[PDB]
Amino acid sequence: RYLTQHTRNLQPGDTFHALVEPIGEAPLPRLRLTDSGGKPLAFGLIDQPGESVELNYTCDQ
Amino acid sequence: EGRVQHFTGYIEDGRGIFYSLPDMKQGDIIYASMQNTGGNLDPLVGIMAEEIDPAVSLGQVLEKALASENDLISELTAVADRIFLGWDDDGGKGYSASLEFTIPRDGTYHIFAGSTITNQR
Repeated sequence: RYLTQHTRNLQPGDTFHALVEPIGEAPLPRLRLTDSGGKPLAFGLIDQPGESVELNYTCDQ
Repeated sequence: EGRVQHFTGYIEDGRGIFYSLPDMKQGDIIYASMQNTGGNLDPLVGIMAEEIDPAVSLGQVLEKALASENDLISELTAVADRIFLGWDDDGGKGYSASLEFTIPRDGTYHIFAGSTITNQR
C-alpha cells in the first residue's frame, strides 16, 4: 500500500514538479516530498476539480 | 575570544535543558553551535526572554492528529516564532545548529536547548 521512488541529485536553484492523475476512478492518494533521511519538505495539494495532486519545491542547499 | 564555553549534556524523550543568561550585553554577537555525539538526536537551539517551559506547547503540536502534513510544518514554524525569540534549523549534513542573535535590550535571558518533531523512516 506504500510506494517510494528515488530521484537524481539536484543542483542549487533547481525546481521540482509532480502530478498524480487517477485512471480507474480510484480515490485520491496522499503524496509528499522528503529527503534521504526522511525530513519532510513539501506536501501535496488537491485542487477544486479533485482529479490531480500538484506539488512544487525548490532547493537552496 | 570574549566569552566561549563548552557544554555537554544528555537529552531525554522530549526533555530539554535550560540555561539562563545573567545579563545580555549590548551590541554583541552570540554564536550557538550544538552537534549530537550519540544516538539519533536532532539538535535544536532556541532563546526566550522568560523562563516558561515550552514542552506543553511543543507537545500539543506533536499530539496533533491532522491528516495533512502541511499543518505540522506550519504549526511548528508558527509556534516557534510566536514563543521563541530566535531559533535555528534542526539536523542536516552541514551546520546542524548555528544561530546568530544580537539583542539590543539588555537583561537576563534564557536560552533553550532540546529536540524537534520529525520522522526518520
